[PDB]
Amino acid sequence: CFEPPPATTTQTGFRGLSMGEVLHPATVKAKKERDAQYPPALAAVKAEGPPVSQVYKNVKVLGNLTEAEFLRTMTAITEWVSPQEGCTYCHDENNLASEAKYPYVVARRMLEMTRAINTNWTQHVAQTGVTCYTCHRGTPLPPYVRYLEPTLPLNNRETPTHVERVETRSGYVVRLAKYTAYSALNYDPFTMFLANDKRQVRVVPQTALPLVGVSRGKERRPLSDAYATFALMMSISDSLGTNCTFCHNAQTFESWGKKSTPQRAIAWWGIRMVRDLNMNYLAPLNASLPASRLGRQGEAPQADCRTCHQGVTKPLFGASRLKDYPELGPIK
Amino acid sequence: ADYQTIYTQIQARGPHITVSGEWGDNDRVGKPFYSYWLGKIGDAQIGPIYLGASGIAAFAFGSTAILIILFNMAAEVHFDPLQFFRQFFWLGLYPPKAQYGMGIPPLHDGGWWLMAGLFMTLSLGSWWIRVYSRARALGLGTHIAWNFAAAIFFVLCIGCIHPTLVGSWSEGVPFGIWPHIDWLTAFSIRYGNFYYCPWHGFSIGFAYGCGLLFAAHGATILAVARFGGDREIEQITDRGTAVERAALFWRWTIGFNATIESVHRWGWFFSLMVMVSASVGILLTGTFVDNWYLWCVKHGAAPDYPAYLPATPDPASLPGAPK
Amino acid sequence: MYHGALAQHLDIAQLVWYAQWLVIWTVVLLYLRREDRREGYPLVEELPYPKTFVLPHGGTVTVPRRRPETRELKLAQTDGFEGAPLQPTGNPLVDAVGPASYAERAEVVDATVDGKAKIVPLRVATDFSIAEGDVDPRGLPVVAADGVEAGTVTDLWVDRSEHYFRYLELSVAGSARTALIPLGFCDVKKDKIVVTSILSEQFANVPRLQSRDQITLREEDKVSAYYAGGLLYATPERAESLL
Amino acid sequence: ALLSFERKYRVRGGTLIGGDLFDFWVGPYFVGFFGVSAIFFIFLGVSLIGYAASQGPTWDPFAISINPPDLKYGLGAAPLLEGGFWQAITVCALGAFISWMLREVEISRKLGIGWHVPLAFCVPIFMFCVLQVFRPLLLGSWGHAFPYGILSHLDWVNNFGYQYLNWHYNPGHMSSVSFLFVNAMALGLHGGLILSVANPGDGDKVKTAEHENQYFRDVVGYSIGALSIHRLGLFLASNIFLTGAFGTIASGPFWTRGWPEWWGWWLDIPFWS
Ligand code: BCB
Ligand code: BCB
Ligand code: BCB
Ligand SMILES: C/C=C1\c2cc3[nH]c4c(c3C)C(=O)[C@H](C(=O)OC)c4c3nc(cc4[nH]c(cc(n2)[C@@H]1C)c(C(C)=O)c4C)[C@@H](C)[C@@H]3CCC(=O)OC/C=C(\C)CCC[C@H](C)CCC[C@H](C)CCCC(C)C
Ligand SMILES: CC(C)=CCC/C(C)=C/CC/C(C)=C/CC/C(C)=C/CC/C(C)=C/CC/C(C)=C/CC/C(C)=C/CC1=C(C)C(=O)c2ccccc2C1=O
Ligand code: HEC
Ligand code: HEC
Ligand code: HEC
Ligand code: HEC
Ligand SMILES: [Fe+2]
Repeated sequence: CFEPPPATTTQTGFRGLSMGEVLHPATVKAKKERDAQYPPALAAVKAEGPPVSQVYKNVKVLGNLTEAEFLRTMTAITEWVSPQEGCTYCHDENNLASEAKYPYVVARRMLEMTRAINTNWTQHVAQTGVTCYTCHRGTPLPPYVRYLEPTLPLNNRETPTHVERVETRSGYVVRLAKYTAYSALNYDPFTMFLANDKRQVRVVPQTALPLVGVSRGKERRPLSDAYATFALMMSISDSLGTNCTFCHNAQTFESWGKKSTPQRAIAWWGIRMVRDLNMNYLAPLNASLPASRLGRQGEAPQADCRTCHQGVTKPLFGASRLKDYPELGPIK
Repeated sequence: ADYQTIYTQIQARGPHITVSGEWGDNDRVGKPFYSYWLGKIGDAQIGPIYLGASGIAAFAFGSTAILIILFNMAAEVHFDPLQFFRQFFWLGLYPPKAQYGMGIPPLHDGGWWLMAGLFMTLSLGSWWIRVYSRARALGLGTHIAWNFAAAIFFVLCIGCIHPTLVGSWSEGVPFGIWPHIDWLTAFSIRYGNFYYCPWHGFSIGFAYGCGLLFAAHGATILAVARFGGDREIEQITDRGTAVERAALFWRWTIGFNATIESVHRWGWFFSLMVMVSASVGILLTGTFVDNWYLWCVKHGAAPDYPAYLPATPDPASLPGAPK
Repeated sequence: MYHGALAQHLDIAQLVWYAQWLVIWTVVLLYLRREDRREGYPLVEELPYPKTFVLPHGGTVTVPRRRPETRELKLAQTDGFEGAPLQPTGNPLVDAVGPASYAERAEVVDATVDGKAKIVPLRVATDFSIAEGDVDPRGLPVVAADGVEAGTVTDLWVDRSEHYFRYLELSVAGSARTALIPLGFCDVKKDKIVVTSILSEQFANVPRLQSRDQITLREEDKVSAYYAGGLLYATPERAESLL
Repeated sequence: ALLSFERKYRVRGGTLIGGDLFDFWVGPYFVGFFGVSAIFFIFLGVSLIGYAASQGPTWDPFAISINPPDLKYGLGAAPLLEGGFWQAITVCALGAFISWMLREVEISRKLGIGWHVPLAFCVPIFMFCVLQVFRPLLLGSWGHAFPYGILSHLDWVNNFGYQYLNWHYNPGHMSSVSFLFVNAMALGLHGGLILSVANPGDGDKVKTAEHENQYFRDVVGYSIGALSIHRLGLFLASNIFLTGAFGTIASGPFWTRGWPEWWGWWLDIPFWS
């Protein structure tokens, strides 16, 4: 029912606006130990040697790396994605140049995706960047993924009840609710706003008065749009383990400048980056994945803000392996 | 320290009194009873109630609405009774999500809502005829009914008048516990922070005043209960030391005072105005004002604070940034 | 072009804002505050046209009241200051001044809807009774501020209009008379009645009633006021500061 | 200078401290010691607001705001300009409030009436201490208190709310808000009933206490009674804050998450999960 004091509070607005984070120190810690599990960077290796495009047979992405650097990349990959299963999870045990198992072809596209994130999205990921670990956390299937309908629990390493299961229609509202910070908001903000770029998040007018020609009748955006945008924000808030005042001055949610924080602009690239991963990298993987991984509409698992952030404003508290593994990005 | 104003020490029990109305004395139903515990902090007599055509009507249309709302709620949890008890607060019956202008929306997308809303209006319309008629019958003024009508008017404002004026049913309030509460934020955000609508401000100031006035008034009567202050009708027609000490309490405290009749006019007004202010603010929203915050920024009202964190440009304006 | 914008730099919402402020202050200053001046006006030592109340049981009454007699008030000036307090000349309880003051109410009995006497004892109210579970005070001793037994409860007086007990009738011991007291001044116990408002000796001087089985509005005030006057006038200590 | 019935009640005594020295009237107002300590705390309160307002960018009463310090100052004294003024104003406000409350006790004793109004005035004062003193004490800084502006204090309430995502789901709030609604509903009824009995219209006779009862018996099948409603009205008003205070003071010191999630305790019970 309740959480014992003290609380940990910061300030993001002008004194006396009640803007800032509210954190429970023990929870902040329960996350910190879980994000610390991050495997340390494998010791740097011999730079000299022939490229693996010549050395090996079936290298379509990492060809400009020397063999010594190439196997270090593979080991690192193995730590982050399938450390229980070892190399054999993607590879034919006898033939390492064969594409028999699907995690191989999927991993090459993942390799291409991870390099895209670090290279074409520094507006969001900055110098921290991402690795295979940011999402996977040591399992082939990342803990937090999204289908074209809400599913439970949010952590797919946990067993759902019959009610929590997607076949059971009677838990739909609850499935919906837990994705929107326990609200009754009757909108799936993932499939609406993050699954593609078809919808517009902003709903507030930027004029004091109603503009003629869009203010009456069928010319109007339905009020539902306001509900749905709110839904997305509850989801964004719960995903990063924060609140509205981290990015907005509630006085006016619509206004930038002094009324917004730098984090809001970073969040703005977040929406663009998530959309890009879903449309161009993640959703097309449905053809390459077996049905047991797919959703009820034949879709592949896609990512949201939680996938990387997992309850934290910085994924893994700004832990980076960018310099240590340069082959994963940026690419000049 | 008067214990009578905390609770009735010794209770009286007498025969039941029946004031005769000009009609419908036959329409009283039920044998009254007495609760010892209730009679400690109120009057012990419970019942009887009056029936009448306007009473039944409100119960008929009110039940029909309710049965519709409950049915669509039960529907929402695929008719699972355990999942009905559990998820009830989150369940609702919604206005259309899709825009159909003013045209009657599909039963699956707001039709059942509009029909449940019509029967609620009929129920509300009926009960008012009962609050009004029961006053005329007993030779009383219609003060209660006009305060009730103001409250009905506000409900009609947010229920059907505003959706009509802006031309979208989607704007109306969902039926449900959390759902109707969720509308409040949807509505505020869409029209740019209700804190900057002046009529919200007025409405709050009257609601806040209603707290003040009733706290103050109630405490005043209790303070003079020893002189029979609670017998207000005969204190108006024949001034007693009770309302003298009451009037002087305020005149020495705040410098001006009311009479025992007029403080019920101060409270009747302040109550009515909560709803009138509220009604006007809604009526102006969507029709004539689109963003109350920017409406305040225009007429130079909105306060300004310096930047704690650095001024953040809208990234959708930066060169070569996506849509 | 916008909806609601008018000439110059003026919009509809701006106009209704003013009309709102005017409506309020109209009613506040020109109505509600005039209704406040129907009692105790005009001042002594912007008026409304007098209001006539057509009474439930015959007759009419116009407010404010003007009594064909002004009652002499036994109070002396403390200082020459305009708003200086007044110090009692005689015995402030029997004179009835300050917290002991009574309003000049009509010397008529309060009436029930059908026309019977509203405030009556239980000896008349034969269809009235004390609820099972409650303490029947009839016969318990009445103990005052000094801890002295001042009398014995003899009857209760019930408000027949609301079915609510309003007075306790007690005999004042050794003084062969009865006195009424508001239940507000009575801490009802199982074994006794505690009355802290007045001392044991003062009970003899409680205002007497003209008739044994009924009480006028003015009498109801005289009695009620008496005990409340005691809250300041019982001992000489009850007037001075506490610290 | 006096009401036609005022002279008799203007007697000396009733004072808590001061005796004869403070016991007098200035116009209709009663003074006493607590009136002296009031006017002092008010005068010192308004004189400092204006000194901070002159140093501010504006003099437009809607925009003006005297804000508390940043969170780094904690429970220590802040620079007068950078939050110090706010701290000085609080002491004055509280000094004037309590003074005003006790002054009403002096007036009640003299009038020989109960101390119900000054007792009912405490509940507002308590809610003011909840927001300005007790909660900032539980969170570590005075920077958590609301600013003294006409429109700016709304902006504080706004942000405070959204810090917990949807404050409507706050169970202390729901309780508080319901009382606000029912007490404004109740007042309209009590005001409306009394007026209807005394002002029946046309040439109709004034009605009785039995008429009052029969009306609410007819309409809602129950009547509370003449005294009872004034007790209920104090209870209904007093519970806007008395319950609300619990939903305010839990937000932060006793609960950090969003308020909707708190209803997880209900939703997440294993046997219907
Ligand atoms: C958590 C809750 C907060 C809150 C949320 C709130 C909201 C949402 C809204 C208000 C509004 C208002 N609030 Mg605020 N409030 C106010 C006063 C005000 C008024 C400016 C205004 C009208 C309310 C009203 O009529 O009440 C009833 C009292 C009546 C009718 C008696 C008359 C009082 C008089 C109008 C008050 C004037 C105060 C002046 C600033 C003068 C100050 C003294 C000077 C001389 C130093 C005071 C004095 C305090 C204190 C001391 O704590 C306070 C605390 C809070 N308000 C809490 C911090 N308030 C309304 C507004 O529109 O503000 C712009 C409004 O919409
Ligand atoms: C993000 C959330 C915001 C918001 C959104 C909001 C909206 C959208 C609207 C308000 C409105 C109002 N807000 Mg507000 N608000 C208020 C208080 C208020 C009220 C004074 C006022 C009118 C509401 C009312 O009294 O209806 C209670 C009374 C009602 C609903 C009448 C009921 C009577 C009815 C005839 C009886 C029906 C009952 C039947 C028996 C039921 C039977 C039906 C069956 C069939 C199911 C306070 C005190 C605060 C503070 C302290 O912050 C605040 C902040 C906010 N509000 C936030 C800024 N508010 C209203 C307003 O004034 O707008 C201009 C309004 O429309
Ligand atoms: C985003 C905004 C949310 C929000 C944020 C919010 C917060 C953070 C808090 C509240 C609180 C409250 N909210 Mg609100 N809220 C409310 C209503 C309420 C109140 C019932 C309740 C308590 C107000 C209070 O403490 O006053 C305080 C007023 C005081 C103490 C008055 C001070 C009196 C002073 C001693 C006298 C003043 C003296 C003057 C200087 C004298 C003037 C002199 C002149 C005449 C010359 C409604 C009806 C709604 C609707 C309809 O939506 C709503 C929505 C919201 N609230 C939004 C969801 N609300 C409070 C609560 O209880 O939370 C559970 C609270 O802490
Ligand atoms: C159930 C509880 C309810 C309730 C109850 C009762 N209410 C009472 C009594 C009862 C019983 C009386 O005894 C007493 C009184 O006699 O009234 C006629 C009183 C009073 N309730 C007032 C205001 C009031 N009630 C509010 C709320 C409720 N009341 C709730 C709802 C609100 C809200 C909510 O906004 C307000 C503004 C004053 C008029 C009066 C004392 C002023 C004072 O003590 O004078 C002396 C003080 C001054 C004249 C000014 C002080 C200047 C200081 C030093 C500097 C100012 C700083 C300040 C903090 C600036 C902030 C403003 C900013 C946010 C914008
Ligand atoms: C000149 C000078 C410095 C003198 C020194 C003496 C001195 C200490 C003076 C005090 C100075 C100060 C600070 C004065 C300001 C006084 C104040 C606080 C005024 C605020 C008044 C306000 C706005 C109140 C809002 C409440 C409100 C709606 C009131 C209007 C309705 C009224 C009059 C309610 C009072 C009232 C109530 C509540 C009853 O129940 C009742 C029952 C039976 C009979 C009469 C009454 C009655 O008059
Ligand atoms: C899935 C996530 C993989 C795991 C775990 C490991 N490897 Fe891998 N392998 C994978 C890909 C996507 C590729 C091609 C990369 C590209 O840029 O196209 C490879 C390739 C190799 C090779 C080269 C074989 C050849 O083409 O001739 C070698 C030698 C290799 N991988 C080794 C290796 C080892 C030793 C691993 C365990 C520690 C390991 N890989 C893990 C996909 C995945
Ligand atoms: C930062 C990480 C944010 C937090 C925390 C919240 N929101 Fe937000 N919001 C954010 C961005 C980047 C955007 C713009 C999205 C775009 O693609 O343009 C928004 C937008 C809104 C809006 C709409 C404003 C408009 O221009 O119309 C609203 C009304 C809004 N946000 C509200 C809101 C609420 C209530 C939040 C708490 C749950 C919240 N936001 C959190 C970034 C961030
Ligand atoms: C993984 C690929 C990510 C996804 C999906 C999203 N974000 Fe993210 N974000 C990511 C990294 C590696 C970082 C750290 C960069 C840094 O500044 O150190 C961030 C950072 C943010 C921040 C700023 C945090 C702060 O300044 O303290 C915000 C506000 C943020 N991210 C929001 C956000 C949102 C709203 C997203 C969904 C639309 C989202 N991120 C997705 C990596 C990833
Ligand atoms: C977050 C976004 C990332 C990042 C940074 C990487 N991957 Fe992936 N991954 C992600 C999703 C949403 C999915 C679909 C769900 C699934 O199929 O598990 C995947 C999938 C894979 C798989 C297939 C696992 C399986 O189902 O058998 C593999 C083998 C894989 N990803 C590997 C991988 C590598 C090597 C990465 C770094 C270069 C990498 N991922 C990054 C989400 C994300
Ligand atoms: Fe009253």
